[PDB]
Amino acid sequence: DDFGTHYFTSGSLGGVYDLLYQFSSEELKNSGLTEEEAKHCVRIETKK
Amino acid sequence: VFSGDGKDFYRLSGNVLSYTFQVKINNDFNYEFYNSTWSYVKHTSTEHT
Ligand SMILES: *[C@@H]1O[C@H](CO)[C@@H](O)[C@H](O)[C@H]1NC(C)=O
Repeated sequence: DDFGTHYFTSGSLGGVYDLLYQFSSEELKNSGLTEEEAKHCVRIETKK
Repeated sequence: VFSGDGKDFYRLSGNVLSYTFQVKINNDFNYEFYNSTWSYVKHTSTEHT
């Protein structure tokens, strides 16, 4: 446990790195329009 | 101890078993951005004659 089971006879030594990125985006639009117009008129006339 | 990613030299001891010169660094990031917008408009007009 202190010294191990194997030892390095031949090999390599160098550097390495890694990068991971995650991006998300959401866009939502909503519009509403409601128009109502009403006009009513009456006229009566009588003469005798 | 040989100079690895540090000063000119370093001295170890018998009780110390090992010294390492392997520089490994990690990082993590979690950035967020949002926006919630509301717009309600109402109008009315009544005329009687
Ligand atoms: C609305 O969202 C955009 C998105 O980047 C942000 O830049 C802006 O500051 C927000 N406006 C607010 C929350 O009033």
